[PDB]
Amino acid sequence: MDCRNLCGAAAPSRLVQPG
Amino acid sequence: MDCRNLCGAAAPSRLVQPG
Amino acid sequence: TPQVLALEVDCNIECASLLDLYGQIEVSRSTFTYMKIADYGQLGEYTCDAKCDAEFGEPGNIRHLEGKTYDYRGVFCFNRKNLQEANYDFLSFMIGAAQRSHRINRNQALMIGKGVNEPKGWLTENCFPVFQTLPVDVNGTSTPAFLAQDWRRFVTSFPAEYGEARSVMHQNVFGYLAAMVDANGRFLFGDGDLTFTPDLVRERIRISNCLPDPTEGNTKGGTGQDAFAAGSFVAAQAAWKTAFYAVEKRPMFFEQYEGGSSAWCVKYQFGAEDGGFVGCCEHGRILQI
Amino acid sequence: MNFNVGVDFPSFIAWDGEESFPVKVDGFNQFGFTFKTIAALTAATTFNIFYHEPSDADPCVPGPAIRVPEVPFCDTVLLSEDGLAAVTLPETVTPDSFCAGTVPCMNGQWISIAPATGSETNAANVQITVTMKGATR
Amino acid sequence: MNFNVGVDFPSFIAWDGEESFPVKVDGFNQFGFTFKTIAALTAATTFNIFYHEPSDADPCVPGPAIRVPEVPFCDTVLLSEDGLAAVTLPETVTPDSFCAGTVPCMNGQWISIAPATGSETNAANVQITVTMKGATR
Repeated sequence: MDCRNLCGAAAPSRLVQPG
Repeated sequence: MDCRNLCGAAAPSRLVQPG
Repeated sequence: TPQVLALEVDCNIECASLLDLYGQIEVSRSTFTYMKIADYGQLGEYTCDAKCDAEFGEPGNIRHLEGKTYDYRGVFCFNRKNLQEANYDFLSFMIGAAQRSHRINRNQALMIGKGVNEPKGWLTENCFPVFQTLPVDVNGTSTPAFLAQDWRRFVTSFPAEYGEARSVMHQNVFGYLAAMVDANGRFLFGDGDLTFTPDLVRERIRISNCLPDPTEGNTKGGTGQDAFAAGSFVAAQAAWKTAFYAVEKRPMFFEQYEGGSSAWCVKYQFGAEDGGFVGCCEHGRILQI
Repeated sequence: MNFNVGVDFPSFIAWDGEESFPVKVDGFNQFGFTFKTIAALTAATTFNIFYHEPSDADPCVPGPAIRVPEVPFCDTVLLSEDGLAAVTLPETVTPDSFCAGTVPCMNGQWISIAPATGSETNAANVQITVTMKGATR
Repeated sequence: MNFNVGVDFPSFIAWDGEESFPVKVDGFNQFGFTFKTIAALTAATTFNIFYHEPSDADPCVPGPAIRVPEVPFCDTVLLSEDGLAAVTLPETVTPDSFCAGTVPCMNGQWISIAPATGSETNAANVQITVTMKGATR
């Protein structure tokens, strides 16, 4: 009842952490 | 005449030491 | 024909582990007991060499206390003919995954064990002295915040008489700290380095992600955006070789559950026995908001 | 030669005839049950066991009172209609003979005993209290 | 895995905060007292200790209340008013903070604890129980 799939739409993300 | 137990109060504290 | 090589990729992370830091004790049949030496009472008084008598002093307490150990059990099936064929060994894989799940549950228990039939976690027990950061008054609001000054004052304020004590926190916390900047636009601590990189080999930085981070994932609390949430846990520091003890009784054991298994099926039964308790929590300290 | 047995096995009042008493079993890890009658019985009596959780107000004060589901051992013949643990003090028990009891699996941080309904008049003549065994801290 | 500790060190109510109760200790050989505050106190509160004798009308009923005398040892140089076993719980003893006590030498058939004159209103907020040890019957 299972399988795996992906295409590389791993859109990058930001982080910003000021003080 | 004695036993021990201290709930948990624990009253978190600060340190403060500027110039 | 296909070729078979002899490598296997895992691609599965367990966590960081804190079972190495705690005081390890192997045990036997349950209901262990030990000592709790309270305080050596002042015995002498000091003496001028004139009188032909001494003076008594106060005695101390022993308090032979004890604790219980908990257990872990599980069961699982297997087909009989499916095991002879299907070249890969399901049995050893199940054994390994059961030991691993037991390990991760043990790790979660020692930290946040909720009392009843749960090894009392040192987080929820809360006999550690805890300090908290001070709020900052930006444009007159006094919002809860956190800067590096609070961190030092937390780490240094430790009495070095207790011995070298390790400090633990979440990697989001380490990142947010490393991401601090002065007014010059220059860095902060962990300055000189295009390296940063949490070496943490022995010195006072240590990271576990299966701890509660106060960053709510990331970009939270601390961030140019929404402010920080108060009363949140940040980090701890203790001499875990004596601050908190982990006790083991019996290694993970598996056994074919005879009865309920036939010439067409197999049922197994596995278990183990372990626990943990607080040592001298007057050693370690906690940082909160 | 009596030992100070207040530093081990400290007991707490649970039911003084007309008032229940939540006892905290957090630090301790073994505890029983002692029933003592003070006068003559009329009919059999029963007591319902309840347990409490840490109220979000204060972590070391009790919250509400939830009934305790009994777990039966091997070799059991019946199940209490609801499955909630409850003890019974039978009729014809003289008020100079204790009775012992113990729930086999605890839950919660405070235990409490209440007179089961329809048997509250006799509860006055009943006094229930609990000791503990473990310290853990 | 809490064993049935009713048998093997049971306990009973000694002082409910409103009246005392004789609790038989003849069938035992060791015992002690467990004190517990239900609210904050006002000062150091004293309690007198007494022991009873079997009223010759019935060998299982309370006689008079003889006051057990305090007994010293090596470093005890703080004898009371000629000697009488009495305890005192000081201030700074909060709720969820119980205390422990015992009597050095046994005498009579059973013990009882009473609020010392002046500590009555504060005794109204304390619960005292007794737990035994070692019995063979």
